[PDB]
Amino acid sequence: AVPKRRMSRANTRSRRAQWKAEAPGLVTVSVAGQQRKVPRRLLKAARLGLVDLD
Amino acid sequence: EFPSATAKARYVRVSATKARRVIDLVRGKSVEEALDILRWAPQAASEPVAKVIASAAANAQNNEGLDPSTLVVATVYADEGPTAKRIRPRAQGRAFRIRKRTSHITVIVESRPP
Amino acid sequence: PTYTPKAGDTTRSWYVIDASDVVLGRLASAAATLLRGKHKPTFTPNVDGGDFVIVINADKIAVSGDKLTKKFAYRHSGYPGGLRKRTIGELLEKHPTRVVENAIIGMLPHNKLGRQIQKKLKVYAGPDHPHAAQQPIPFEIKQVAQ
Amino acid sequence: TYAIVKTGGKQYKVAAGDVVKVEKLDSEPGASVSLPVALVVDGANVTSKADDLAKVAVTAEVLEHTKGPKIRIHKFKNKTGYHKRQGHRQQLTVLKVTGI
Amino acid sequence: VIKLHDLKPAPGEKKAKTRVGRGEGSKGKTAGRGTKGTKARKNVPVM
Amino acid sequence: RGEVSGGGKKPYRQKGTGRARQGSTRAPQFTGGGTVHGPKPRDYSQRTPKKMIAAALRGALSDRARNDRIHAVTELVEGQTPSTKSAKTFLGTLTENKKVLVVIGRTDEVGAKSVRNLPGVHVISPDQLNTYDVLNADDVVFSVEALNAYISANSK
Amino acid sequence: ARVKRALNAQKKRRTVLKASKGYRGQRSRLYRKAKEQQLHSLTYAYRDRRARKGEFRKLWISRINAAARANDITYNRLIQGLKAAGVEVDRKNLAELAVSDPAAFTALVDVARAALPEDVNAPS
RNA sequence: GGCAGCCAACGUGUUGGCUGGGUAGGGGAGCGUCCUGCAUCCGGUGAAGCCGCCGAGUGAUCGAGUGGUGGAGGGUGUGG
RNA sequence: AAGUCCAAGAGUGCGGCAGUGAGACGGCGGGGGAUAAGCUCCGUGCGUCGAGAGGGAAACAGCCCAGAUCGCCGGCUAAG
RNA sequence: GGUGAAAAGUACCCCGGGAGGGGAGUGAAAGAGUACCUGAAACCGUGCGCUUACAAUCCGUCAGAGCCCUCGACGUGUCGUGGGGUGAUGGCGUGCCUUUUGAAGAAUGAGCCUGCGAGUCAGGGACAUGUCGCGAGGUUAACCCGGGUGGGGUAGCCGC
Repeated sequence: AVPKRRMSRANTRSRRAQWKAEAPGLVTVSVAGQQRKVPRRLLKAARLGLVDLD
Repeated sequence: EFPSATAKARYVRVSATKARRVIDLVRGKSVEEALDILRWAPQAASEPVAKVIASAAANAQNNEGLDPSTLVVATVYADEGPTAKRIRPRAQGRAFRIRKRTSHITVIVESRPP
Repeated sequence: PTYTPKAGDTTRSWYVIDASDVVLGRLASAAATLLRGKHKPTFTPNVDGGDFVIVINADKIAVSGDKLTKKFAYRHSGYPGGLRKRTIGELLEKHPTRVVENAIIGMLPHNKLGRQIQKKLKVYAGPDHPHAAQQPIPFEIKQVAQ
Repeated sequence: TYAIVKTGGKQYKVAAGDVVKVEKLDSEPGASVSLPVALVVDGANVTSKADDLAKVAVTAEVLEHTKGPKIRIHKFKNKTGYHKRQGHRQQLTVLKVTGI
Repeated sequence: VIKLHDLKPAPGEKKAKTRVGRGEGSKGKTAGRGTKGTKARKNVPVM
Repeated sequence: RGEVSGGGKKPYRQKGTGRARQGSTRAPQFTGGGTVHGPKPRDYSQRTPKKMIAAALRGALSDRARNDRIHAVTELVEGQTPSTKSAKTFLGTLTENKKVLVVIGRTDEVGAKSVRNLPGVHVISPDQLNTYDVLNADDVVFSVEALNAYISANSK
Repeated sequence: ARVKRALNAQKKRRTVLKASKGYRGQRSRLYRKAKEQQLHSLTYAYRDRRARKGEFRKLWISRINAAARANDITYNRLIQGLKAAGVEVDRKNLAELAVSDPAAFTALVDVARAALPEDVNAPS
């Protein structure tokens, strides 16, 4: 089918607001004497040196 | 007024909306937290946003002589810049329009005392 | 300029109406009048300046004719064939306060202010109510003669 | 004390010192106008008989003649092309009541 | 004296052109032609 | 639309495309199309009656005379070499108004050249005398020959 | 003499947009859609300005009826009695008394009741 | 209370009194835009345009009121 | 004969410049129809809508009341 | 098509791989940065104020509670002839256009904005409505002369 009316600004924006990113949950990891923030998912990899922290 | 530093990444090859998707994540946060969130954000638009935020922080540090630890992402927004028009051919020889949109990502980091 | 209720000049009063051997429609009309606040010289139709109306002995309301068995209260659930009808007598037996409630609600305006006004109605199917702390005024339905 | 005073085809509840906008009165700013009273209320004494009211008169100083809000009329009827644009500003007179 | 800016047409000499089809406050839309027909789009011959 | 280049072919089918019907890419509504009722070269001149023209000129000159704005001069400069300095001094002697219509004979080339470059001065011959110039000029400075020629032409 | 019509067009466009400032959606942004609502807005303004007199008279009458029945008299008989007594106070000020001066309203009610006939329903 | 034809007046005829829903359509009178004759004003001490504030007119609309942006023209009158 | 008396915005004639020549329903008198149609066709110094807002008919062009020059924190009523 | 008067077209430093920016400088002005005069609307953000998650809304209009600023009696927050917003709530409220007997109409057209887009011009044309000249007259056409819009030009035309 095809949109019959132009969607109003209010509806367009109400439903567009749902397209949002979720900020990652960052935990502290100590590497090379420095305290970096990495996802708890990558916590182990960062400890083992498998995360490129630049 | 808090001492502020500006940084504008103009004509970024990302949609204004897709830049805003991560600017929303890192608006209001400190500079360090913003850069961490943009480091670990899976959205590709986080890289131009991170670069412009870091440029604002560097301007605050060097041109303004502000303490980087006290910086905070005060006002950040992505406006839509120029849009190039491309043609994609479709069935029955019909040409649909494709919009290669750009974005101007403006950042203003203030030095606030926690 | 005409008087307009400002901020908290809307004073509320509690009335208790004995529904014993009273006509459902008359009781509902008086209760709707009180809940609207039409009895006050400060009435403004857009203000909920009415009064709290407790109705006691709702089960002992009176209905004339055959309304107790021939009149029905209908409710459609939104599903096909989902129209449930309950006579006034059955409704008064099962949910006695609901007959008086429905009468008063129907006599009240159907809008946001009407539903706000509804909250000041307290129907009870017995001689007593829990709002003695409010010191309700016994309200007898009396007609002003001409 | 106050009075329901008749002026400009309309009645106004005014006490001494009240400022009221009424219809245009043929009087200069600063002049005094005597207006008939539809009612007088002195605390609890309500003068309402016409015989007693004919004696009473609300005196009011004319502060100035003003114009009311700009009313904009656009008489429109659809599917006829009929539009009539019009403006209006009522000429009002402001009275400060001095006594009753 | 009489200069050029003192020259004016005779009273009632000049009359504004009837600029038709300019909004409904004047002879608008159909421009005095009425609704559909031959005369709505052309002139009927005199003969 | 017929004079604008191209546009002969119908832009597309009459039906099916889902677009408005067009018979020419140079139709007036089109960008780059022809102008519907636009200007065309035209002669604006009017065949004003001779009596009307002459009466208007005579009325303008009569107004100048009544207001004492008409002057007569033997010449504008003494000598055969034109001199705008001398012409300007003499015109200032005659009048102080900004615009003066100088009505001199054709053979008075010395005077014409002498006076022509003065800002508000307008130079014509008695045979070309006309109400527009007479009214445009605050004063009218006739040469004696020009005034006599005008009077003879309009009296004989 | 080609004439560009922007100067003339934008005038009415700005007028309508400024008038429709505050409207929800396209009605405050687009001149054409604002113009449609502005037609409706001003028709409604005219109609409601005519009907405001009736609406305020209704409000005054409701308040006067409330005060009258609080004084033990109906609004209709109160008006009848006031007319019989010759009291020419309009319903606006009757409602003003009802709200701000209940004692004065009661005095007027007493006047109206006294002026009423001995039997309001009598064939007279 | 405010606005739009006819009547009386004694005198310069502008005062008072009798008057108006509108489609097709007819008549009258105007608003705004541009270009121009002439006149006269404003303008790098800031024109136009644009965005406002404050207001204004019975309407189209107004802004020799005013702030911001702006950078070179423009307004007014009477005619075409 | 008068009445309408600051005239009806009357009738007539001559030139205006027209559009209109698809009407609708309601009441009365009829034709066709089955004395059906929100049917169709006529007549009606009949109405209304067309082209008519306002109030009542719950909503509801044509029914009823009533013809909107504009305002009013006024009053009396019409049909209801 | 338009930077600027002039490239004086931003040295140098900083963030960035660049792009793009921030200082610095040029410039009267970068609210002129080779994406460049002014920079409208549509359209897209960000910040602030009010409002909004029990509500049935042609989206407005009339009332209208509650939430900030302009002058003062008074001396300090409650008023006002005063002056903008935001809109809880109540009443009323069936888009515009075209075309129709009749459309909010589930009939047509329009997604939006800006710009453009439709009774115009020629001709001694024809028919009707203010002005020059008459006094029975008005006019000239082609053409001639004038460096013009002026002067001549009686053929003809219309009245008679």
